Amino acid sequence: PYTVVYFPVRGRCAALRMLLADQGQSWKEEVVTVETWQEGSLKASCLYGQLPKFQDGDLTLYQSNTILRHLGRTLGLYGKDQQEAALVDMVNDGVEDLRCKYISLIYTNYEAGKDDYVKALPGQLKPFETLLSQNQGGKTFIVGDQISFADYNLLDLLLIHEVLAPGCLDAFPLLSAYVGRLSARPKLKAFLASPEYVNLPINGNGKQ
Amino acid sequence: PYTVVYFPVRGRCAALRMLLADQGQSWKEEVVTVETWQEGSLKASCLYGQLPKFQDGDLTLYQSNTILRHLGRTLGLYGKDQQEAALVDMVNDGVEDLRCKYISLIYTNYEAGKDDYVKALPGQLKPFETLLSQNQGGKTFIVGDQISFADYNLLDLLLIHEVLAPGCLDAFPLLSAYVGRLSARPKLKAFLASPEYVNLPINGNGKQ
Ligand SMILES: C=C(CC)C(=O)c1ccc(OCC(=O)O)c(Cl)c1Cl
Ligand SMILES: C=C(CC)C(=O)c1ccc(OCC(=O)O)c(Cl)c1Cl
Repeated sequence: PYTVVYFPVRGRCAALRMLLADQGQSWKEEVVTVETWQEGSLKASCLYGQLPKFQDGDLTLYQSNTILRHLGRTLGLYGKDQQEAALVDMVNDGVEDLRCKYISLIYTNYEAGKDDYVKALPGQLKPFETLLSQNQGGKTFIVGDQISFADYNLLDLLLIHEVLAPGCLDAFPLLSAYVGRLSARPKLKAFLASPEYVNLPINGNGKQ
Repeated sequence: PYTVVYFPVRGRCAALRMLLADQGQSWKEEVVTVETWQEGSLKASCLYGQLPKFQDGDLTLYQSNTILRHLGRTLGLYGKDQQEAALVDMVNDGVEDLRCKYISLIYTNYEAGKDDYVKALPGQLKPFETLLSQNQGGKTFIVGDQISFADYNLLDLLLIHEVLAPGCLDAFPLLSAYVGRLSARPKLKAFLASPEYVNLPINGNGKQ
């Protein structure tokens, strides 16, 4: 089945967990404590010396986006054709780019950079509002009329930014409605409300 | 029916150009000068305000990795099955991570950071040598027995690092042989030796 090996935080596993939950998939959580990680052996066995580590049978994967694409590919959440698949990648790449800036702020310089980051936020979110407006008026998903792995990753990105900058989605009606709509999906709603998700910190350094 | 819109540098288009050339594909180059870019209109029309922009018929793509995955998917350079496809993604994600560090060094802190970067390089290259050793003794490609988009991206990464740190591949026999081998592919060899590639700077700020 599936096993996700990660630190006791949402971080880069939040999106893939939402995907698994919403798709009614069963998985195992292997929690890595800071003490275990600092021991060194685990880190050394990780391909790029990082987590998450993912196991699907005897297939061992590293890199959050590789895991998302793998699940999207095997679970049929990667567009209806090659054209949609490319657009899904384009959205995910954009989500990844903003995620990198977010992580840099959180772990590198939260105190000094928070204000500039928040001022620049609207410009960073606009592309996703635009994509939504060009797809069935933003009434369905980020790409096409079926959910994709990019939806889960984008949803997570939006959720964590609302925590960082409450109200950042007020200027974007499509993204706002999108978050509410996806968050309302039965299995996803149940997961997002569960202790498994709720009692885990977004990040590892206590900042959000 | 392919069109690459980019600045007059190799940068993030080097790998996809190598792919197109080696696969015997025809494409058009739309060069964007710094003056044109600074005018603002083009940038504003780009999804994430960045290049490269790619056109395949009426499909317009942004993000170098989206373009690579699109071409890999449509040209059959994405593994023989889902398992290999995941491995290809894992390699490409790793290449992207090192590329980001490389770009950061080149554009934001070349002078002061070059030494630390080069010292850390072997550790960054090791994962790729390891992947190679686990696949047919590193005699074929990075994943499986057929070329993938990840090979072109990794090859580019290796080539630009040889320029940055001559001899960095001396400690990695599989990667060294890999570079020589792939660079020897007829169409790729011809392209790499052509003015089209040779007369373009690796980066935009004159550093390499
Ligand atoms: C070092 C840590 C404890 C083992 C830590 O707190 C930490 C640092 C960076 C991180 O992500 C970085 C990313 O790029 O996602 C994460 Cl997820 C954690 Cl938990
Ligand atoms: C600003 C420039 C001229 C229009 C410039 O020189 C420049 C800066 C960053 C770049 O890549 C960044 C990357 O992330 O790939 C590139 Cl490819 C260029 Cl040409």
